[PDB]
Order: sequence, then C-alpha cells, then structure tokens
Amino acid sequence: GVEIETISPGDGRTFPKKGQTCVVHYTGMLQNGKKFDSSRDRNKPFKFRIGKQEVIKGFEEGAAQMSLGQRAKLTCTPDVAYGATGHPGVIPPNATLIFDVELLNLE
Amino acid sequence: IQRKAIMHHEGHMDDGLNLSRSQHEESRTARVIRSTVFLFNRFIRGLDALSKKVKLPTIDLPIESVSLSLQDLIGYFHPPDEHLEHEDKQNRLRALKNRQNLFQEEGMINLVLECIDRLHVYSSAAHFADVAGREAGESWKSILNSLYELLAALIRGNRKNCAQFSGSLDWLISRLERLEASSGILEVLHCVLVESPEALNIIKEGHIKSIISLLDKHGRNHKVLDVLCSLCVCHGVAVRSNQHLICDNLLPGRDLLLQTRLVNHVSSMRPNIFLGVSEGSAQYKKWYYELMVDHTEPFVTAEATHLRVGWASTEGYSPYPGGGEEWGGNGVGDDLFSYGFDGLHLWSGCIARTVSSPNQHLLRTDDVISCCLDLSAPSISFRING
Amino acid sequence: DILELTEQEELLQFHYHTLRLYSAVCALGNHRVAHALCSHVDEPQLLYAIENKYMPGLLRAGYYDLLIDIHLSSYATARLMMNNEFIVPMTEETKSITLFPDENKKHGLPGIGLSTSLRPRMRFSSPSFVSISNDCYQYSPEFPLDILKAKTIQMLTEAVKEGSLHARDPVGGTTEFLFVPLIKLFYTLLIMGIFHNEDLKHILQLIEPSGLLQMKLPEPVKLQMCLLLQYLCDCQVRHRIEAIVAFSDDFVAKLQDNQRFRYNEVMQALNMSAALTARKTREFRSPPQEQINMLLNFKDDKSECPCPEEIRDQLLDFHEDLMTHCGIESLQQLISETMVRWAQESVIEDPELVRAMFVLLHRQYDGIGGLVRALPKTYTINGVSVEDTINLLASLGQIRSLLSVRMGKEEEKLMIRGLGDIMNNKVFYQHPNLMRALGMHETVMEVMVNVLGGGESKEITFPKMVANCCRFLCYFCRISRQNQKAMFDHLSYLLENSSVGLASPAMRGSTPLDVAAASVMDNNELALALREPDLEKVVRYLAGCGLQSCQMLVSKGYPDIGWNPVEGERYLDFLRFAVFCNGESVEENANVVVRLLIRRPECFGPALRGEGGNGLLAAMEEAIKIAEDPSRDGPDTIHMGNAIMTFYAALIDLLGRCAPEMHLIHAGKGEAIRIRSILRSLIPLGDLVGVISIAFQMPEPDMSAGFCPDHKAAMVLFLDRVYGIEVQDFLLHLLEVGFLPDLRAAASLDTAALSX
Amino acid sequence: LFLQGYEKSWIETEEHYFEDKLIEDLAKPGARVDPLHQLILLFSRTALTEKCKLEEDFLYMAYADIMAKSCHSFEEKEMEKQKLLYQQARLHDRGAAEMVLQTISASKGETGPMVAATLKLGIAILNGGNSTVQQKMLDYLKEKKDVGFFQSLAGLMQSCSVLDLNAFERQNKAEGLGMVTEEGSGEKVLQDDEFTCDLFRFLQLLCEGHNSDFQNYLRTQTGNNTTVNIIISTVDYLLRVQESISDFYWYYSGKDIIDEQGQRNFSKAIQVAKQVFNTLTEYIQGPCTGNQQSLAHSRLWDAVVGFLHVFAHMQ
Repeated sequence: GVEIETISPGDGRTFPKKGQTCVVHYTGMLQNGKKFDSSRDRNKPFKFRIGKQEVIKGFEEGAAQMSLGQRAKLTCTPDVAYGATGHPGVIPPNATLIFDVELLNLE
Repeated sequence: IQRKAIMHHEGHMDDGLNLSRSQHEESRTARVIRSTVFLFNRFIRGLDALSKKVKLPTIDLPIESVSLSLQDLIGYFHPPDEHLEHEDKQNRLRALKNRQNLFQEEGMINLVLECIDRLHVYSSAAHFADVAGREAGESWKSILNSLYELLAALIRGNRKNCAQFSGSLDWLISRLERLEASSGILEVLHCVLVESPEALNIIKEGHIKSIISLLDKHGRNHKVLDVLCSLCVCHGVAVRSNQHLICDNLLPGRDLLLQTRLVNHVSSMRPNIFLGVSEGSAQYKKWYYELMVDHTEPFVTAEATHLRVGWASTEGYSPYPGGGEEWGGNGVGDDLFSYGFDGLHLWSGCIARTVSSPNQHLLRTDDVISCCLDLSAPSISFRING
Repeated sequence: DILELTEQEELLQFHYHTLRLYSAVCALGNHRVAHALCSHVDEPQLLYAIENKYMPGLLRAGYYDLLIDIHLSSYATARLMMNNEFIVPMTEETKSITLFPDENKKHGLPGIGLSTSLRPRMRFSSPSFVSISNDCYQYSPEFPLDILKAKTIQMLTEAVKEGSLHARDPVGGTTEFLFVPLIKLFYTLLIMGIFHNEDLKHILQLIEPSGLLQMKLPEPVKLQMCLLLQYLCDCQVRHRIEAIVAFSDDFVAKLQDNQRFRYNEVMQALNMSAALTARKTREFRSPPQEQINMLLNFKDDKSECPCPEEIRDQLLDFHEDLMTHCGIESLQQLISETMVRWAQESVIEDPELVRAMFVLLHRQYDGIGGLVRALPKTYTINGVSVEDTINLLASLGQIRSLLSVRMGKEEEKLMIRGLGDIMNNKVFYQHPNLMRALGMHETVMEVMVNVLGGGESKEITFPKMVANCCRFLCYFCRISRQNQKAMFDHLSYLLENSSVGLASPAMRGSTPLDVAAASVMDNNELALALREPDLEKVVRYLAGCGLQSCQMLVSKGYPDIGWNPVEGERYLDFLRFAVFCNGESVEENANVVVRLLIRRPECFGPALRGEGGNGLLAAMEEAIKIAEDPSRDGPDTIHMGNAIMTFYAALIDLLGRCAPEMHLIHAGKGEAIRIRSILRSLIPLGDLVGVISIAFQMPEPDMSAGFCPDHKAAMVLFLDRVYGIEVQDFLLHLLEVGFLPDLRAAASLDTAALSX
Repeated sequence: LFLQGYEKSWIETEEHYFEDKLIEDLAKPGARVDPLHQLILLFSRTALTEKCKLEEDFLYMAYADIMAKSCHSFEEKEMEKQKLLYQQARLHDRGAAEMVLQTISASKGETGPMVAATLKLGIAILNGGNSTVQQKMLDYLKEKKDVGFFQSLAGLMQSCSVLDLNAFERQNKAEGLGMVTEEGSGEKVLQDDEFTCDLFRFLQLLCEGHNSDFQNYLRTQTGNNTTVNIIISTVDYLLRVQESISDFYWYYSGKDIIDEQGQRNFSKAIQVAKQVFNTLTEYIQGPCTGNQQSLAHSRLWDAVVGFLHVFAHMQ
C-alpha cells in the first residue's frame, strides 16, 4: 500500500536486507501538511532494524525499497500504519501519512 | 435520635431548660430564608399553574418582586473587597460562610434548581412572552441570569455545599448547551470543580465530550480552557483518566486549538523587467531566461530550504503584486499572481502538483533551468537541463 | 506571526490559556501525554520561544512552564523528594572528602566538590511515533541538556546586564516576565543535577562578587532567589553530612579494634575477682546502642571512658572543625545580610515571600538545626550493595509518585508491583532501620487511608489495593522489634475503620485488624502500653457484630441468623492477641477485658448469654446440625454452622487465655480469684465437658469446614486455666467421656491421614 | 550506631547563643515598618486567618522560642531589672502582646506545641509585674469582644494533666518485667506538666501586682455575651490534682519505700499544685470581694481538706 516518490537519487546500489540496521533521517507529516513528527529537530538520526517488527510496516516496507543516500516521499495508507484506531493523542483514526525519509547509512 | 416533646402534668425532673440567644446575623438569616422560601414557592406555583396546561391567568407571577429579591440576594453573598482591612475581610468571610451554611442546610439550592428547571422548559423570550405575558417574556432571560448568579454565589467558597450538590452535575452539563445561560452554567461548573475533589470523581467521558463540543460550537472561549485545567488537577493531585480523556478528545484532530509551527524566512529577487501586452504596442509576447546554481543545501537547520523560480504577475499595471503580504513563508507559486517551479511540483496558488520529467529531482547544485514565456496563446514553460 | 499577538488581546489570552492547559494535562508524572504534547508543539519551537526577545510575555512564561513540565518536572520532583534522605556508601572514593576544606583561611564553595551520595538516576526515552509498540515510555521525553544549559547561562548573563541599567523595555513586557521564568528554569536545571563544578563556579560568580542580589528585584523574583539560596544551603548541609560520615569511618576503624584489643588484654590478664565480672558484663550485656552511648561521653572533666584516650583528642578536633565549618564562632554572611536588607528596604506583601525569607534567616542563624534534623535521617550501608538499594529507592520514589496521584486501576497495579518489588528486595531485611528512617510505613499508611476514605459502610472499593498495603505493613512490623512500636502509633487510627475487609474469606491475612494484631503481637511492653481508649471501642464493635448480621451476607443469600459470627470472631482474635502474650496473660488487660465484656453482655453469643438459648452444648450441636443441613447456608461459601462454632471457640479461647494465671498470683490475690469466679459463673463446667465430648468422625477425604478438631483445644485450654485438673474422679470421668473416643479415632490410622 | 549516638548526645548540647543578637539586629531600621514588626504582623495575620485547626507552623514554633529566650549590690540588681523592661519593650510595642493573645485564641483549647510555645513567649514578655503589657492585653481584649480566648483558656485548663495511678503502676510492672527505656514526657504518667505550669504561670502574671481590672475581667468578661469563669476552672483543676495526689499517696501506704519514680512523679505534682495555689493567691491577693465570694462559694474547701488529710500523714 505504501508508495515511494523519489526526491533525490541514492545511486540505487545498496538496499536494506533482512538482518541489518538502517540509519534514516525523516520528517513525517500528516496528509494536510501538519507536521506531527521529525528526526531533525532532536538532531539525532533514527536507527532501526529490518524485519524485527519494531517500526510500522508503512515505514519499513517503504524503507526496504530505497537506497543509501536516497531521499524519498513515502505515502502510506491508514490500515498499514495505524488502522481505524490511530495513535491515541496524535494521529486521528483513518489518517494517511507522508514521510520525507533520507537514508544516511545502511549497516 | 428524636425524643418527642409531649406536654403533660407530671413530667420528668431532668429537663433543665437553658436559654441561648442567637446573634443578629443568624436571626436575620432565618428571616430572609423564610421570606425567600415563601416568595419562591409562590413563584413556583404561579409558573406551574401556567406551564402545566392552559388555565385562566388569575395567577400571582411576582416578576419584578422576584427580580428585586434576586438582585438583593445576589449582593447578600457579595464576597468581601480586598482593598479592605485584613480583620474586616476575615469577619466578612466568616459571616458569608455562616450565611452559606444556613442557606444550604435548608435545601434551597435544590429549590433554585427546580426554579431553573421550570424556567428552562421554554426556548426564548419570544416563546415565553406569548404564554406568560410581555413583561414575563422580556424578563425571563434576566431572571435566569440572576438565578445562575445566585447559584454560583451560594457555592463560591464553601467546600461542603459543592460536595453535597455534586450529585446534580449530570443536569448542569446537560443544560450546558442552552446557548442563553452557557456563561452562568460554565461559571457554576468551574466554581464547583475548583473546590471539591469529590465532584471530579463522577465526571465521565460524556461530560468531557460535551464540554469539548461546547468549545467547538461556541467558538474560542478562554473559560472552557480553565474548566479543563481544573478538571485535570483539583488540589495538588491529578486524575489520569480525565487527563487522558482531554488529551485524546481535544487535540488529535488539530482543528482546535490554535496550532503552531516553526517555518523559515524566504525572500524573492526580481530584475527591473515589466511585460505588458495589450492592443497596440507589443513586445513580441515571447521571453526566455536561464538560471543556474552554485551551492545549495537541502536542510540547513530544520526544514527543506525553499527554492523556487518562475514568473509573477502584478495588480493592474503597478508594482507590489498580490499574495503573501510580506515577510512570510510564501515565495513564488504561493498565490494566484505567481507561477513557480522547484524541480518536483508546479506551484500555483499555494497548491503543488507533481509532474513527470526525465530524472525528476530537486534543484541540486550545478542545475540549469530555462524559463520560457509566451503571452497570448500558450503559457509559461520550464525546461530542466534542456 | 507569533509576535503579532502583542496587539491582538483575544488570541493572546486564548493561546496563553492553551499553553496552561498543555502544561496541566501533563503536570504530574504522566508521560503518555507528554510524549504527545512534545510533537503537538515542537522540539525546537520551545528553544526559539525561550530565546526570542520580542515575546508577548504571557506566551514566554507559558512556553517556559511547558518546557519545564514536559521534560524537567518529573525528574526534578523525583530528585527533590529524596533531598532530605542522606544515604551514603563506604566507598574508597567516599573516603576522600574527610578534609572538607575549612582551615588555612578558606571555606570552599557551595555545591563544589564530591557527592558520593545515593541519588535517583535520570534517563529519558526518545520520542518516536513511527516505532510501533513502545516498551514503556516510563520516564520522560528526551531533550538536549547541554544546549539548554548553555543558553540558560547566556540569557541569564544578558538579563543581569540589562537589569543593571534599568531600561524601560524588559524582555516580555515588565521585569518580572523577564526574570521569573528564567530564574525558574535555572533553578530546576540546578536541581536536576547539571552545572558541573566549573559551570557552578561561573553561576556563583554571577551573584557572589563582593551582582544579582544587590539589584532592585521584584517580589516574584526575590521569591525564587529565596529557593535558590535554600538549595545552596541544602547542598552544604549534605556536604557536611558526607564529611561527618567520612571521618566516622576512620574513627570507628580506630575505636573498634582498640576496644577488642583492650578486651583481649583484660581477658588474658584475668586476675579473677569480684569486680572483673562487673567490668566484663559490658561485653555480653549492654547491647551496642547503650554500649556506644556509654563509651562515647567526654564533655565534662572525666567519665568512665576506656583506655583509648588518643581518639578522644581527634574527636574533639573534628568537633571543633564542624563547629567552625558551621556558623558557630561565607554564605551565611551574605544571606543574613540580604534577608534583613530587603525587609529594611521595604515592607513586603505576599506573605509567602516573607515566610521563606525568615525561614532562610533562621536556618542560617541556627546552623546546627539542620544537622540535628538530618542526622537521624542519614544512613550508610556498604560499597558492595549499591544496585539493590538503588532499585529500592527507585521503587520507593515510584510509590510516592503514585501516592501523589488519585487512585485508579492502573495506579493500583503500579503500586502493587512496587510493593512486591520492595518486599522482594534484600535490603528490606538486611537494613530494617533504613525503612524506618525513610518512612516507608508512613507512606503506605497515608496511601491506604486514601483508599479507605470516601465512605465508611457504603464502599470498600480497591480491595486488592487495601490488601497489598496491609500485608506489606504486616511484614514490615513482623521483621523487627522497633517497627512494632512504630506501627503501634498508627494502631489507634486503623481500629476505627477496622470493620472493612471482614465478612469475606478472601483476606484471612491482609486486614487492618490483622495488622493491629501483628503490631501488638508478642511484646509485653506494647501489650502493657496498650491502654483503654480503644478496648471499649473493640468491645462495642463486637457487641454490634453479635447483635446485627451482615447485610452483605443476607444479600448473598445466607439464612439471616440473628447475629454475625465472622467480624465477631475477628474481634475476638484481636482481643486474644491483646490479652495473651508469650504464654502469660497480662493481668491489667485481662481484667479490663472481663469488665467491658460483663458491662456489655451483648458481646457473648445469644445462644450462650441471654434469656433465650441455654448454652454451649445446644449451640454447638445446632451449629453442627446447620452445617450438615445445606438449607441454612449460601445456595467456598460461608458455612454458617462452622462460622458459629469458630466464633464460640474463639470466645472460649479468649476467656481461657484471659483467666488470671496458673495460681502464681491467684494463690494470694483477691481480684484474680474474683475474675476466676466470674468466668466460672459465666461458663458452666457441664457445658464444657459436654462440648469436649462430641467424638467427631475420622474420614477418600472429607471437608474440614465443620466441627474442626481445633475447636476442642479451646475448651481444653479453658478447662485447664479456669478450672484445672486436681480431682481424681473428675480426671477419670473426663478421660472416659471426652478423651478415649478421640484417642481411638486418632490411633486408628494406617495411610489415610488427611488431618494432622 | 556511632553517628546515631553522636547526633543524640554530642551536637544538641547547647552550643550556641544568638537569641539576643539576632533580635537586636532584626529590630534595626537602617533604611516604615521594622523587620521584626513585619514578622509579628505575619504571625498575627496567620493566627487571625479563619480556619478549623491550628496548624503546626514550624516557623512560628521556631521563632517564638527565640523571641522568648531573647528576654532574660543595688545597681547590679537595678540595671538588669531595667534591661529586662527594655528587652520586653523591644518586642511588646511591635504587636507581640496581641499576637500571643490571638495565637492562644486561635487554638480553641487544643493542647499542642503551638500553645506550648506561645505560653512561654507570654511568660518571657510578662516576666515581672509588667503593668504596661497587662494593660495593653486588657485593652485589646476589651476593644475586640472575643470569647474565643477565654473559652480557649477554659478548654486548655480542662485537659492539662492528672497523675494517673494505673499508668504509673503499669510502667512499674513493665520496668520490672524488662529493662524498657524510660519515657520522656514523665513516664507517660504526667503529660505536659511543664505546659501546665507555664499556663498557670501565665494566668498568674496576667493578674500579678494588684491589677483589679484584670482580676475582675477574669471572673466576669463584662461586655461579652457568653462570659466564662476562669477562677472556677482553676478551682476545678486544683480539686482534680488534689484527688490525684490523694490517690497517689494512698497507693504508697504501708510500704515505707519511695523509689526514684515515686519521688520524681510526686515532686512534679507538688510543683504543679504549688503553681496553682500561687495562681489562686494572685487571683485573690488584692481585696477583690468578687473573687473572694467566688472562691467561698465553690469546691475549694474539698480540695483544701484533702490537702490537709494528705499532709497530716505525709509529714
């Protein structure tokens, strides 16, 4: 369900595989442009493994199709990110998400 | 424990009747209690004989009398002024506390509740006029406002009265949506929530949702926020249930309250060029110019660096085009008087639309863009790297 | 624009109240809401708002308060709650501040040096909403502290520089909007454990040069300066306590070995005489408390101090060192100067300000008051057991934080978990005085009263919550001798609401009445000190129980007996624990218990006492007969016959253990004979022998919720204590009628042994 | 255990003297209202704020003791007698005379460490026949017709202390059974005997000299509506302590041995009864026929005959 719109190419060589840890830098935002999250304000990149079910699939399925140094816009569907319940307090139910993900390193 | 007093001949040799006089405050309080209970029962009967059915209007509706009585009783509970001496203020505080206690221990709070109940069965002054008379119709609003004033004053400071009548909040928050007494009922709710922590135990999700719906319907009121603050914490202690309810029912949608965001300062640059086409003198209606970049940065501090290029119109035949007024986050394409391009989307009227292009990417360094503009039949066009 | 709200008064006030609500939804230690609010506003917009100069003032204060609330408030409160408890290990790094520089013309600087004190660790989770199933987000959202502290130092320098010239455009409107939030942020930062030695040196040089205390500051600003100076004195008090412990280490090391050496010397050079025993009773008798009390006393010309006179001089030296470190003949100087200078300059409204000022002045003038108040609360354990006690302190802090919040389901679960943790910790047993010094019993009591409040006989909600506290208090009073005395003080309160938790066989342990019994159990001193402001209350409760049945039971569907045998049995158990101690009945308590029972005859069972039922024989057989007939019970239920039998057995056991004694004092006393005659007249002997002679069956097992063999033991004890066995034919007849059948039933066992 | 013993018997052994210098530099208006006057006004407002129970108020409990300890061959006796008046005027003209009265009235008869300190402050402020402070207190009480002071005094006197024989013999049995540590507040047999002595010394100093005005105001608070008699309450407490002394002596009959506790707990009650007798003597010292008749028509004769009976045998 998640789609990818390339904003900057990342030489399309190194791809995330099972059993690795990727370092990303993302500035999430709601569908109406209202930014609800970002990884550049806290000035620390987001490190996460692939296939360990620790991040939302709307994020990991899109990150598994990118490359090192590639900037992408990941547009997700509500049932792949939070479903009909959303995130209590922040994400309303049945809300679509947009992520501006830039892969810094792939370990 | 009650021992009835029977008058008889023999009696018991242990009575020992000792006299004890009451103070002037207590005597006057009892007398005004009797006066107001008589007048209020009179008003209740006069209103019931008219609201139950269609009856002959030989009823006692003491409109001005009850208005005067309420205006006097409101000032009777006026809190002491604090441009006053400390001892005088404490004496007035104790006096009004004793007054509130004596008025509560007679059950007239329920009486004024019944009065507001019987008065809320209408809808407006026009609805009340053609049923109870022109004067009663035009004074119904003032009577309701004064009654809510009195109800708030009776519980302004007492910790006992609020905890006693907390059982009636199910009706208060229900009538919260009357639209003609919302201010009074909100004041009563705030003054009853800020005093007794027992009243917060019965506040359910329905009440919080109704309060949030009132905030959504009646606009931006700074008193609903104080009510929610008092619902969050009462006396140095928090209620996690109400805190979570406020958090997930108030700001998941971001329509309310006023949002905020940190954006960048963007500016524009344009040469001394002006293109006006009409009948008569023209300028070939065809123009073209290129643009390159030396060094760029995607994220300088926190957000994507705004970088767009295009052509902007004017208002009439004068400078200062229309759009984002000045000193904002609006460049070219963020208005209906400019058309810009940034490498990925086409901006026109602060609405972006993505377009296909061979190797579509942001305007990185060493990028060559060429803007062409024909005036009459075609429109502005952009060529990315040829 | 953010700054355009200076002109629009409506949006300004609305956004100020919105920021106040943002702070209120996460004011206390609620982090599920703080993690949402962080993204709801921003990470760096807070920094921008606290740094910006052209703020409307109200918005600046609101943003400062929100920044304090979302991140720093939780750990600040957690570190401030443990500010008056000085736990210090015996590390070799701890044994390094024993000099506490005070001689050679210097006094040091407050907050500068070494701590080596147990303090709650800080940790913050990173706020991320793309990660599904966050583990706990238990502590706080992450926030960069180095940038924040650098910005605080810079802005405070700019603020004092602007205030020194007294301009007409302070940041955010007036001067209070400029100073109060900045000083508040700096104060909470100083509290939470930042500004290391050099940074604190600079922060001191901000105010100390002899600045900030010499300016014309408003009341809300000097009110925060008061708290700043209070912390500056608290850290000095802590350093003094640490230095005291560091010196006490070496002092005890030099004293214990010298005492053992002199003991070995006096033991090898025996010279047995009549005074050697008086000299050496101090080693075996005189427990270490009075031992150290008598071996540490030299303020007069001479006392019975032992041969180690060399350590006396070093102790006097250290005492004079502490005296000259305190105010007894440079922080106290300027604090006492400023406190009186403000009051001499102007009359002060806001009585909180003058109260803080005067408590600060009194603290500086007394000096040793802080020492005498804090030394009872200090403690030292070891250099090895650190993680265990740190986990214990963290769990206790969680307990206090949950106490600070209203009781709910999740709160009850968290407190049950914390109670389990502190019960499973090993320090809870290895250092029982540490719990008393920390006030764990009082904390659990003040939590349990919150749950027991609300109502008296209409709601006993959160029964697991009351039970966990009850059992924790039971264990706490059990593993000690002094904790029983500690809980004896609160015993007076819980007896008033001891009626809760009864009439239900779900908590045979955890109960306020049971914790009272555990506190008063097996201690003659406490059993004596248990006077009579509450024995009459217990007797009145017993009478009410014996006169009225339980509405809960009559609702469950019990046959509505004219009395209640469960709460009465509990009251009888408590009275038995109060009257019988270590095998000898306390005479005063026994006498007053008999007096109250005969004054209120309703306490006895209606089948035994009254104008109706005959006595124990018919009562017990009717109870058996009810237990056999299921038509008089709840259609694991409360067997009414078994409950009546247990009530009567408990009453008889109480009276038996309340009998005077085995005729040690009864042989020559009159009131003992009177009480014995009263018991004999109240309970006939034929009833007792008949109740003993029932010859219960010996059963494929059966159910023991009937005529239990322990019911016979109460009658046996009553016969042995009130009447006794001194007549031959009486003995023989009792053996024949009440002992042979039971003896045969007991001896007839091969493998089916279900009842020991 | 070492640090426990150190904090128990090494630090609090009277190692400072500042209660005079502190107040001396606190009363200086270096430049309005003095700082000490501001403190007194703060305490007065705190005591005047309407509540239902007098709180702990550690600040008050700590500063009242300092203000009390601030106060206290012909010229050597006159110079000190004049410097005592100077030290008393250093703080009785700043509102302490009314502050003590308000603190006593704001307790409505609850024996606690707040009254136990305000009474010592009143003692220090009324040491000797300070007729000026007596007249200031009387004028304050007459201009503010409050009963919450006299009814509070009555409630305090009704629950001061009585030697109970049951607790004494119980503590004796506890000591015999085991070496239980001694109780601080007089072995839990005489509760706050020092507080009782201070209260009655305050009532005595209120009428010391021959202040007939206060002597009559303590009997009938003319001007109020629910006047209470303090003389009758004093007589009742004296009768109670006399019955207590009689019972404690009847306990020590036949046994010609008086132990250390039997001496200390007896001397405490002796001092309390002596203070009550001195208070009555000061009540009736001036020829006030009112107090004369009030003592005549009361239960003082039973107390004095009980005292005669116990003396004739104790001697």
